[PDB]
Amino acid sequence: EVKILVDRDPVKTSFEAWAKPGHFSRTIAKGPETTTWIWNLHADAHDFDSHTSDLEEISRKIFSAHFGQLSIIFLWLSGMYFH
Amino acid sequence: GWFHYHKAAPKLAWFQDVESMLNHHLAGLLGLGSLSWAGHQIHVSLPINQFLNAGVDPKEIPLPHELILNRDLLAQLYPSFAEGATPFFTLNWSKYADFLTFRGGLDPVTGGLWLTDTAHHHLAIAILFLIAGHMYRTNWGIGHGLKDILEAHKGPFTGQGHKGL
Amino acid sequence: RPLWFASKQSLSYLDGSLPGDFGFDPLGLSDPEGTGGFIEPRWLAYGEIINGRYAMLGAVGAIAPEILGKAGLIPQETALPWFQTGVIPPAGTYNYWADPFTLFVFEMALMGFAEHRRLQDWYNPGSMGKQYFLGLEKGFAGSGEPAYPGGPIFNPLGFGKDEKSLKELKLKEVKNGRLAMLAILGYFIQGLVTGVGPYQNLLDHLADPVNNNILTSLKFH
Amino acid sequence: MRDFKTYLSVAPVLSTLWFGSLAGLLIEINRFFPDALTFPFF
Amino acid sequence: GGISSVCEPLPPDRPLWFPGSTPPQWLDGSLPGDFGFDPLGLGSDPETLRWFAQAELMHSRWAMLAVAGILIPEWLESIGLMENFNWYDAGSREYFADPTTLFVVQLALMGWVEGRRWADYVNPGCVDIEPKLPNRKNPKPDVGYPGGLWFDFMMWGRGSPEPVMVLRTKEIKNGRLAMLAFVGLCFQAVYTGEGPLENLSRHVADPGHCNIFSA
Ligand code: CLA
Ligand code: CLA
Ligand code: CLA
Ligand code: CLA
Repeated sequence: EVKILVDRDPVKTSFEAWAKPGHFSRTIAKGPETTTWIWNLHADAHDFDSHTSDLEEISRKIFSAHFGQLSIIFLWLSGMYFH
Repeated sequence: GWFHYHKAAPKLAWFQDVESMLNHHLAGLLGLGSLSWAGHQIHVSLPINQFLNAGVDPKEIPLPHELILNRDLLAQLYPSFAEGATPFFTLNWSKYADFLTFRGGLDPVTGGLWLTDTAHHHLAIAILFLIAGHMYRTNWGIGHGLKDILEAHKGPFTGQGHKGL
Repeated sequence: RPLWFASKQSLSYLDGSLPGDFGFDPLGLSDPEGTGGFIEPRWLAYGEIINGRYAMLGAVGAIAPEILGKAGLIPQETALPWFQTGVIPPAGTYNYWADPFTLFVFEMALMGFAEHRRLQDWYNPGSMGKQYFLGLEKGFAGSGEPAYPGGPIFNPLGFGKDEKSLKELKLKEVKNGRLAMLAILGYFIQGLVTGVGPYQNLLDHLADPVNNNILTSLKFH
Repeated sequence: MRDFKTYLSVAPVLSTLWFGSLAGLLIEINRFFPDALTFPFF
Repeated sequence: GGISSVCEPLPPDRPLWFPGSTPPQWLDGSLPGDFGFDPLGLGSDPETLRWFAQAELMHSRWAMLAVAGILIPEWLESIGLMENFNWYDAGSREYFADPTTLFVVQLALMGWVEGRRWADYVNPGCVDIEPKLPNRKNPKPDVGYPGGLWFDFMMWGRGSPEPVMVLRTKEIKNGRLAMLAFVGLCFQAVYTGEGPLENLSRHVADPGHCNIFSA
């Protein structure tokens, strides 16, 4: 029962979500009406539990964020070894 | 990170396989990592640091791969290396008492822990983690179930106990 | 159908259609549920076939120069163990007509051609008969099965025209391939433990069996 | 490409590029005209 | 039947850089040298695609002129009709003027014509150089491919001997080859510490050695 359960190509790699700030939630993607929105955009950025109610997407985002953190740590270690 | 989200993303049941994750992170991450670091300390760190603490100039010290291809170069510092891995396979581990020591304290030359102590420590830690990583159940019926282990512990004060955790 | 260490999960997808199928999959790596990336069963079988073919080449190529040198066929300076031919420069290096990195670049370019073409056949079947490639593309159309393309270039003698002959030859190929990669793993382990070459290991075992074993080799060298 | 250029036009990326160019200009000016306390050109 | 002066786009089954792959949707074969090579998707925006096509054309022409002016004088020096030619040291030679004032004069003169070309790209037909003779009709040129009396005094474009698309891909391909060549020469002059033709001579002899891996 413990197998490799993996779905192929769930998210399309594109810069469309880069061009729209705050795409992850609904109350924020409508656009800024006040300056507070900007702060909100940096407050709910990594709150994956509030973006979606599905545990699968949250877990996948967690896994890839961990990978990015490991990449940053390896970059920092490379910098220390170079210096 | 790009691949495991945009191309081949794991399913929910892949993440909820906590038993296999614990087995792999206790036997393959910590245990095998400690074993590999113990191998590096035994084969590289010990002779280079012995040469350094002997006053040999660092540029004249043999390269770490030279102590791997030439077993006699490592055997001059630690004669047990002349016996190979046969003392390990015949359970004559006391023959390895020249580079695997329970000395304690600090090195008077350097002011740090003995590197032989660290090598033996990482070896023992690797063994303990590797035999501690075959505990939880998986595709084969041997092993432990975390749910059953939690549900088996319940007392009069706590009522139903750890069930549901 | 004979089964070697078959499992209840393993028999749910290994139905004997693939050549050399004995139900052996304890880890369930070819499970068709949640399949993606390189864990696809078709890709796994294709990789097994390619690895087997390469190891059938390698298990003879890593032992032929030693045998020829012992028999004194072609000069002994070219007769070296497989790790002494510049593969591992600490283990030994031979002076060819080119620098080993230059030879690596030449090999990388030639196999980049010959293998990215195969990869694009795998991605798009029959796509190498369309684009002009020196007029040879007519022989690169394939047959729809990436592991066994056939054609006048890869099957020039026309072996196995009959379906039962094709199945028998596929079984022979996968079995000899599996034996060859077992032999290549043995080559690597014997080089790591003894370090005198596989043919010298065979000669030492033949000269005396008791003194030369796996048991009396744990001292390493 | 239009979406990537829109991302390059967002506030932090554009601010980073502008302030990096300004900081580089100021640093090069301070290298070529160091220790400036007055304006002596006039 | 006559001479077609319009570029003919390549068919969708044209040869590609990576055969067996799907060409990108923004590369439909209407540009010269179109082989469907855009891994990064830099030509997705059509306006930026036009700007990048013009930039590639400009880089192609400058690179071909550059490599010609490197190789032909170097081939003359090896023959012996040039006494002390060296393209790496050519910038530090002694001329009738300082490099700075020559650079300023070159900047002004070249920024005239580069800026006339800019106005033509922004507004096609705003600047016309081909004479408007009383009954001669001047055909409308494509942006980046001008030329009546001056730039195309041969009338080799506009459908004459080889169709306009064929000659444009020929130009673009020679240009790409020249850009790669010039970058190679720039790296070789600082790596090998020698000239181009000398490096070719020591590579043709014993090519197993005298490579990138032996300086
Ligand atoms: C465009 C074609 C081109 C050609 C024909 C040459 C030709 C030559 N180069 Mg140069 N070179 C080029 C581009 C090119 N180079 C580029 C793009 C770079 C780096 C950005 C270099 C950097 C370079 C170095 C560092 C050295 C040479 C040297 C040499 C020789 C080859 C041996 C070698 O080690 O270099 C191979 C070096 C590379 C970095 C490979 C670059 C190849 C590019 C990416 C593509 C060219 C492939 C394409 C099929 C060209 C068509 C071939 C033909 C029909 C023209 C040979 C005289 C060597 C020398 O002369 O030593 C005595 C040497 O030391 N070259
Ligand atoms: C024995 C193999 C194995 C190993 C070595 C690891 C190791 C790791 N896992 Mg675990 N994991 C395993 C099996 C394994 N896992 C299995 C079977 C499952 C599913 C039940 C999980 C589920 C899992 C999750 C859900 C997460 C991790 C995470 C991590 C990382 C956290 C620890 C840390 O960063 O230390 C630093 C450790 C290292 C850098 C040392 C070297 C380890 C190398 C780089 C890793 C290669 C291991 C990989 C499993 C095998 C390659 C696959 C192949 C196709 C290339 C670490 C790289 C967390 C993470 O950080 O993810 C990015 C995380 O989110 N794991
Ligand atoms: C090259 C790798 C390889 C691969 C990809 C396959 C692939 C396949 N095998 Mg074959 N097989 C192999 C080698 C391989 N085999 C060998 C060596 C033998 C003889 C022992 C067999 C004998 C065999 C039988 C008897 C059966 C199969 C079957 C299968 C299928 C299901 C199992 C699976 O998913 O494998 C995926 C396997 C892997 C991804 C291989 C790597 C696994 C780890 C990384 C190996 C590490 C081991 C290595 C020795 C240690 C490293 C040390 C080194 C550094 C020195 C699949 C088509 C079944 C069938 O139906 O056939 C079609 C079946 O019944 N195989
Ligand atoms: C390398 C090959 C090359 C090719 C195939 C093309 C191809 C094309 N160009 Mg481009 N072009 C190039 C290089 C090239 N160009 C360079 C280096 C520049 C910068 C000066 C330009 C700038 C340019 C302009 C400004 C124009 C074109 C035009 C055209 C068309 C004319 C046909 C042609 O040029 O003749 C193909 C054959 C050759 C290029 C042979 C090479 C020439 C040799 C080396 C020297 C010439 C000989 C001799 C010295 C000249 C006569 C002497 C006389 C002055 C006394 C065609 C679509 C015209 C256009 O598109 O209008 C529709 C247009 O007017 N091109």
